[PDB]
Amino acid sequence: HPDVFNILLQVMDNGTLTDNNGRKADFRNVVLVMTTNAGVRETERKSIGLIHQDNSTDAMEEIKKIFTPEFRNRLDNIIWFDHLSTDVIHQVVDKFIVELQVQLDQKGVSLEVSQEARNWLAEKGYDRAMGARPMARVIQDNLKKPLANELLFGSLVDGGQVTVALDKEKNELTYGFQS
Amino acid sequence: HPDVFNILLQVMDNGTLTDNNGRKADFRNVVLVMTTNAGVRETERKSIGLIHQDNSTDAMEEIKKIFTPEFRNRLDNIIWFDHLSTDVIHQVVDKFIVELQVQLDQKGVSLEVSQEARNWLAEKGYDRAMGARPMARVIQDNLKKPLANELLFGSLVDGGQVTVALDKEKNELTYGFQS
Amino acid sequence: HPDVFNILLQVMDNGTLTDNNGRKADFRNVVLVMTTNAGVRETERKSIGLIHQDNSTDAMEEIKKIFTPEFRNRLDNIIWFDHLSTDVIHQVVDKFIVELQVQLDQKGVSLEVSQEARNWLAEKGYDRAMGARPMARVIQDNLKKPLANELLFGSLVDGGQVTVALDKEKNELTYGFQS
Amino acid sequence: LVPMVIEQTSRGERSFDIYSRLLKERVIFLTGQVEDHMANLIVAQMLFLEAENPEKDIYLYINSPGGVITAGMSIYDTMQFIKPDVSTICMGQAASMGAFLLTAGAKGKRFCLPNSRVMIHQPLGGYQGQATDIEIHAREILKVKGRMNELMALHTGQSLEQIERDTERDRFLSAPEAVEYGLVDSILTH
Amino acid sequence: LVPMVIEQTSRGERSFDIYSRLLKERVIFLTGQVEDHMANLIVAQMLFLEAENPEKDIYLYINSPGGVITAGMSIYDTMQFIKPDVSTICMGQAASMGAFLLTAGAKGKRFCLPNSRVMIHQPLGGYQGQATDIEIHAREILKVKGRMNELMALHTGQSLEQIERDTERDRFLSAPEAVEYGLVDSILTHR
Amino acid sequence: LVPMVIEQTSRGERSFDIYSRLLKERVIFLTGQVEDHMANLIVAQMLFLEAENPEKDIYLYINSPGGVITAGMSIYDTMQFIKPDVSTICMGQAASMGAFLLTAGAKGKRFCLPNSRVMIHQPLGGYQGQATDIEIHAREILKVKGRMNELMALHTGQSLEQIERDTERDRFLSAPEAVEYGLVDSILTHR
Amino acid sequence: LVPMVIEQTSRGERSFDIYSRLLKERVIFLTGQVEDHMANLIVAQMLFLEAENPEKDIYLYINSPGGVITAGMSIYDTMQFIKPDVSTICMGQAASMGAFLLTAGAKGKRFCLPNSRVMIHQPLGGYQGQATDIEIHAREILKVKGRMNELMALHTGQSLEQIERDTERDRFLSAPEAVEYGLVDSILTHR
Amino acid sequence: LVPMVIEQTSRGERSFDIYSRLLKERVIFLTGQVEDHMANLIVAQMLFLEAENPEKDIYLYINSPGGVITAGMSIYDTMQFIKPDVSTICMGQAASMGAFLLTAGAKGKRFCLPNSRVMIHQPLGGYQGQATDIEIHAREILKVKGRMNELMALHTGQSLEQIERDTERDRFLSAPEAVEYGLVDSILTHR
Amino acid sequence: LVPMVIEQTSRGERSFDIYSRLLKERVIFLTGQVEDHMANLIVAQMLFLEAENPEKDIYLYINSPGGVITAGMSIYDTMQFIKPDVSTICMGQAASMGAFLLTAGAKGKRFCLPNSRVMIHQPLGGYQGQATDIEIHAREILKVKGRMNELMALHTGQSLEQIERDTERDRFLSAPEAVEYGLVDSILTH
Amino acid sequence: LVPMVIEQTSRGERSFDIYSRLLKERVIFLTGQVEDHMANLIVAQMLFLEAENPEKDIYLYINSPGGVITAGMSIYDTMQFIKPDVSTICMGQAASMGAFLLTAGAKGKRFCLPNSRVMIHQPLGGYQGQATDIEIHAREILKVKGRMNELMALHTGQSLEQIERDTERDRFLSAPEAVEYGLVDSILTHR
Repeated sequence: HPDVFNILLQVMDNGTLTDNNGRKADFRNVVLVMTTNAGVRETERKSIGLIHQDNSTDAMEEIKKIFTPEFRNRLDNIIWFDHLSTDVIHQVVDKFIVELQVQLDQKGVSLEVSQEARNWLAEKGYDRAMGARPMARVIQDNLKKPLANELLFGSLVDGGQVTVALDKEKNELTYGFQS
Repeated sequence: HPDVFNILLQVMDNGTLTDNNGRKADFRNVVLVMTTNAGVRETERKSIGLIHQDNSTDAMEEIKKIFTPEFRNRLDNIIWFDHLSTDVIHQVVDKFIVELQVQLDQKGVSLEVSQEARNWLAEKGYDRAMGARPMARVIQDNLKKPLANELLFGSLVDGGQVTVALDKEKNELTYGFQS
Repeated sequence: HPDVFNILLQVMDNGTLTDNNGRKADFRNVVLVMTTNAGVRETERKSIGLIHQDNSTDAMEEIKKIFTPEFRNRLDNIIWFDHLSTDVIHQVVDKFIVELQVQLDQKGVSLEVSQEARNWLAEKGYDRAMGARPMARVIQDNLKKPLANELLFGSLVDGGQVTVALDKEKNELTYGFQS
Repeated sequence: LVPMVIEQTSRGERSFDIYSRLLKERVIFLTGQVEDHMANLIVAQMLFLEAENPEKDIYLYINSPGGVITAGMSIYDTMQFIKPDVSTICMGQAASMGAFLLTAGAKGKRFCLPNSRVMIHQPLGGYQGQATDIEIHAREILKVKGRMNELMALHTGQSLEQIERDTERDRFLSAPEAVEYGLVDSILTH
Repeated sequence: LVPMVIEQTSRGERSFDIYSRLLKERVIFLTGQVEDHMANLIVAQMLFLEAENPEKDIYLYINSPGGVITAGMSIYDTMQFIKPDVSTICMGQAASMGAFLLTAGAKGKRFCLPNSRVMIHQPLGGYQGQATDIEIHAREILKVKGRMNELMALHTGQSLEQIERDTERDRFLSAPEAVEYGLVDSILTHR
Repeated sequence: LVPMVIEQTSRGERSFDIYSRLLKERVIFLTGQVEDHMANLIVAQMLFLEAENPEKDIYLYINSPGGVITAGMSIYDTMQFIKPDVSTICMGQAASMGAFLLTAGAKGKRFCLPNSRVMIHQPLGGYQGQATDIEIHAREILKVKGRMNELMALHTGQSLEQIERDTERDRFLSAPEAVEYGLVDSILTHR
Repeated sequence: LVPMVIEQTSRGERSFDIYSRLLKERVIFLTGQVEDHMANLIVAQMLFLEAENPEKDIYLYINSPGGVITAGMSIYDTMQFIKPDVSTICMGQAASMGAFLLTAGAKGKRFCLPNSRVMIHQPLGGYQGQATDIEIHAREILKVKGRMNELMALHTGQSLEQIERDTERDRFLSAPEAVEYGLVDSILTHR
Repeated sequence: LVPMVIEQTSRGERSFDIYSRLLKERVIFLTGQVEDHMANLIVAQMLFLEAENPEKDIYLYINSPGGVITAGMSIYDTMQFIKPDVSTICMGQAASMGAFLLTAGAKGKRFCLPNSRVMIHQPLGGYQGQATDIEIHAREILKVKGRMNELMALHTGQSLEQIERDTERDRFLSAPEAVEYGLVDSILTHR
Repeated sequence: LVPMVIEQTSRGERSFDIYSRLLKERVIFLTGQVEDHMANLIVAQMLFLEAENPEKDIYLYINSPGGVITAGMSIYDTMQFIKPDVSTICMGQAASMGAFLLTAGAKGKRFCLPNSRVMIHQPLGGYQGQATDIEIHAREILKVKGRMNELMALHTGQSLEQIERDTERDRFLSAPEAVEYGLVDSILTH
Repeated sequence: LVPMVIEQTSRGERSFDIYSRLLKERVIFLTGQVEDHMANLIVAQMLFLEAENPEKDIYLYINSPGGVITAGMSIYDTMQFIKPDVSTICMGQAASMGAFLLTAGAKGKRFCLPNSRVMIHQPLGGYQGQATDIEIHAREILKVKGRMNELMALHTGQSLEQIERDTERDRFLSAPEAVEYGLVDSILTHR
């Protein structure tokens, strides 16, 4: 709400915010970070019509109307992020697997994920509209759900030797368990 | 809230404000100052039509709507602040440079900037709508940022003697660290 | 209210709920479950059409609408309870009869329930919207209410040997009294 | 004027036209002479309801005294390539296209009122101008007439020779006669 | 233009039309000449009220100079189909079709104002074409004409011959003369 | 176009059309030729006001040049039936079936403006066809003629014979002359 | 299409059309041929303003070419009935029943624009039929004519003979001529 | 259809019409044949803008092909009445009344596009009936003609004799030629 | 009166028309005689859909009886210029210009209903006046026929000789026969 | 009916018609015969877009079959006056007036679809009356014809004699021929 934006105006310029009891919130040491998706819609979306106009400055113009000039003036800098590349997304899959691999390595269960499975998870896990947020969800349902069940009972409790794979006939992810 | 302005009526006319316990405050030796940016948007607003119309009158007409007549009648004077001119920015740049020299004087570093750098830096950060706050960012982005890396680790850790100059060919500033 | 849903979202993400007093509570070892009696109204809703035979059979869609999409992402899976069958209701009626029989043992009074009597109780005590909830009241009014009248005065004061039957024509329960 | 109605939803109260409420329950209304304009509205209602929930069934009432063949045919084709069974009910009166659209619903779902009056006759049209243009135009309507009797015989199940003979001229079929003829079933008043 | 009215609901104030507000109280107005579009609107109102409260009885005020018989029949069938009793209170004037719907109301709930005037006649229809077409077309005119007599006798209770002779030509039945005939039970003056 | 007026209330501000704002104050406007459609709004408005407050009086400003006799009876029947006293004011002009509603108002709550004019005449109508049908249609005009004079006589209090002789032809009565005739109780110079 | 305007208030912003916004400041526009329907809006607007403030002065901008004389009298009766002084202004032309409402304003508040033209003439009407009916209707227009001259004489202050003389045929009274003939007090060029 | 336009107000987002947004900026549009109704709407826009900011100047884009003379005088009088200078711009074409309003703007604020056109012609009107009435009407048309020429001479600056001789027959004046005649101050090709 | 469908969105409930709600699903309807205003409306919808999703294919129904040829070109050129593949589902009568739009659809995405009727004929126009003037207009209409015949052959794929031959006289083609001529890919399976 | 399109915003969804949504993207639509009313809407949109962003170019689609030349000047003059360059895209067809506005766009931004047509011919305006009046009006139409030819020469680049020859009689210019004549730089196939 605009009432909240007004509170932040004094925070940036003076570094202090008063409370109900009158205590001065001296927090000039805290770093302030804000996240917004206001201008992304204009960047990805092209201008309507047969001819496409220059939309380079259209993203910045949206921030000028949404945020008041005094608020934007107090900001030290605006950090414009860029969409993830094809190679960058592949590294994200390795990052999540490393957490699962190291989490299970101490338990004694080795994990060997095939390259085919990593590529499939990227497309399904990363949505352009919703970002890479579903990666944690699909990883949980695809990997944590089956392995967790066999962990308590079955051969997977000890020995590890887990090897994941993907079949081209159905595009599904196969599972491997050994003692 | 507009209803909050009624509290300042007696303060500006009666000179006192009673508290919950009946204690009467004295504002006779108090200087009351208020800041507002109501008429700013109306002035910068671009009129629609073939013949451009002067919107300078909209500055005061908006103030009258926000503050009732009884509130404005008590005010000693309503001072309207004007946009900073190019000449004023040159003096403002010297102020920020002096402030920067006080920060460096504590560490022992001495900063000397040429006049040519000041003129180029003024034009880069000259924004009429944003007043003089942008001048802080250009100083921060151009002068403080290269200095922070050297002050922490490098030649400027002890001794200083920083020289800032701009070469016409590159049209960018040059920094010389002499420890 | 909307603010209540956000309180659950915080614990689902961070797993720690702060207190104004300052106590730190951990939900790591606390299982959280919530029930919602939504979609039953939509199913039982009478169709505006002329035939009135339209059935929804899509109550799961209403569940996703009443809850925000953010809440759905945090929950891994939702449990759905299918409508009970008439045969299963018969077992619920026996539960209330067993408790009644145990209560009567302290006085030396027996209770016999016919197979046809259970059918009447099951239909009367089972509602589509409320399920087995009326069973407690239906069992009490049909069985316990008259019993007390005879138990207070009549043959049932001593001897027990209670018997229950229902007339087929009128479908009304008649309880024989023996001394 | 269209009276407004309030719906007490879980979120709160919502106000919309009476036709909009019935549309929410998959109850489409066909009234007046069929034309290219109202045809799109009827088809638009079927397409929107299909996307919302194709498992459920759609309802359609027929209270038209006739209409264009091409305009009414657009509604017939819609009911075929959609999974929801489009129930057909005759309210007040039917006609050449009303009866065709009335008998086009899924077998069993089609119903009719007791005092309904149905009317069926061959397509009526004419073209004036050069003899060559009249030949192709006149020859074309005969193919459409045979097509109408062919598709009508499928849903009804009657022989092609019988349905075309009765449809050659004006044929009025009341509610009881319609059941015997095989055009529609009887409404379940119970 | 229709005026607007405000309803002081417990939740808050809500604006409704003069017809929409009355529709919320189970009240339907059969105003204007009978037609397929206007009759279809009445059908929609009856179905909506049935689902809201089938136990409650719907109220209908018949005020129209008559019209097409085919469209009016749709109201008759829907009225008996719906469980709620369709009360019929003739206001101002009732024509042949208007009176036909007036009799359709549930026994004991039909009413007529003191100065209301009823009128009943036979269906008026015409056709042009070859002699063979008029014969088959005219047959349906006699069937619908005779069919309406049986439906009128079911509610009115009068003999078929009595309705046939009276329906042959225009007959103006005033409010008291209509209750004696049997079309309505009594006038609505007090309760 | 109809202007929009603001109604200040403790709950807040509400916007209503110029006609709806006066309708909230129990003021109804009978403007234009009498008809079934315009009569439905007047009838619907009276019923809404009765439920809101059946004790307060209802005011009806009648400025009409005359219209359908059948539609007017619908308005007249409702005015008497409902418990509230439907006060009537003749603004600008009153004619056949427009003036009848003016006198139909409750006794002691009928008024006329100082420069208002009111006229009355017998029902005008016609029919074309066979002599047999004309007989029935002609009889209806005489039936309504006698009934209309009986009502005007009951409200005005004049002899039934007086109304028929005076209403055979157009009679233009000025605002002061209306009081002598009995159509209205007095002139609306002030309350 | 009427443009919409915003009214800045402490509570908030209210969007109103141009005509309704002016009504908020006691300004009523009488433009177009006088009729029974448009007359209700002017009458309803005057009553709404009286309730808001029964002491302030209402303003009526008359820019109509004339019309029904009996319909216009409903505005004049309301103008004198309500306690507020209904000031009148003449925009463009003014004709029969347009000028009558222009001169009906309170003394000292009636004004005219410098270029506004005023036209005054007797009522024009025609009726065909029986000789007896024509005589009855003829007396009405003659009686209304005398009432118009008598009423106009009071406001303007001229004798009934002189106003009757000018009203026999059309008389185009310019803005200066109108002030001279008592139609208005003065002009608005300097007030 | 009228396209909507969003205004980035300090309070928040606000939707306005294409004409409403321009009206907020004191830009009024005069189009189509002059008439009483449209002229009243233009007058309403001028009065509303007067109180909002009298110091500022109003702008008017005239693109009318000519119309009623009576309605046009109401616009001219209001322009001179209100303190703000009503700037006038001739978009596309200006007829006799359109040109009379174009030149009526204050000095130093009248402009015309380069490819715009103007036309001035004597008032056109006719009367039918009795000879005496034609004489009264005949003098009125001539009287109005002398009034327009007298007023046009003041704004344009040409002698009344020059205006009368030229205005006997319609004369089309282009944008450059119009400045020479004194109707407009300068062209609007650039400022 | 057009119905007012309701849409379920996380932000809140929104009210849309039947045509407007269908526009969200990339469904566009065409009906009635082609007009300048009607054509510009279809063009406006196409431009909006392109910006929303340039990959998702658009659907355009056709139930018009034909109209002015000039305005129809604005819809054709727009369909080719936009990146999304606009399918063409002929649900009813399709005249020369109506058929031209059906052929203009993306190859492998055009469709037609089994009972739909499509008729193509040479452009029909008339003009009167001076001898010199009629000659100019006469030459222009012939040029338009050549352009329509040339573009029709390109989309349909049939030889120009066959296209110009049958188009001379009024021709009526059914839905199954259209597949033989290459006018449409295939009828809807379900 | 015009469809509604929703645009997602941070605070809440906004509903706008298809024509207004495209207008937000600087896309104007000129459809149908030119007129003083429709032209007023086109210029209003141009002025509104200029205030929003005086740098971004405007896009004016042209699918009009021709209209009055007077209204066309308002659009042509407005296009040249505003700083933003207007991009004219010929959709379907461009008549004499439409073609004039088409070529009136900034150099390098005028385009035509491959199947669009461009027709140009002299004005068809006609006048009737007395011989003296015809001579005055006849001389005026020649000036407009010469003025249009001169303006077309500046944009198209051809000599006045060449434009006169081509404009003497009706001529239809195909999309590729338009590039040869000099009305547009090239076809709109790539961007």
